[PDB]
Amino acid sequence: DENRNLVNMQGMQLTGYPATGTPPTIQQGANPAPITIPNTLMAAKSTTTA
Amino acid sequence: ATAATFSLSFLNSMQQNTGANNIVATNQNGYKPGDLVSYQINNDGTVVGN
Amino acid sequence: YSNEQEQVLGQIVLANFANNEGLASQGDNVWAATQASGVALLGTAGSGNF
Repeated sequence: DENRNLVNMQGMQLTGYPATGTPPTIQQGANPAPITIPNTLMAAKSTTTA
Repeated sequence: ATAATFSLSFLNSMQQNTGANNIVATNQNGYKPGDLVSYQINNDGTVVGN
Repeated sequence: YSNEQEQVLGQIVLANFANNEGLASQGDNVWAATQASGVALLGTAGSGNF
């Protein structure tokens, strides 16, 4: 749609398991929420383990 | 707002090598407020408002 | 309007009732509220009982 949500042909939002964390992963028991595909850019990340 | 104290129960769990870890059931009895959408009469005899 | 702009001019209200089947007709395809029909109970078309 106009503000990046997966929406069917009439104006309702497809929902799923929300992704959180740094780095983001999927929590297999959370309460569902709409999905947004963001256009923001990835911030950098320092090295911790080689 | 006044914070609460609630009892959390991990009852009826298992550990029996079922592949990997996944939650199967979560529930509680708290809810945001709301107003009356619709009343209906079921066939057993009750009247229920959603 | 002609400058990449939107304005509002109003919003139509709807009117529920505590009780239908008590409204009377007075000629044209309209209904007049009566006693044993209730107060007006105006509202918006989006959510709630409407």
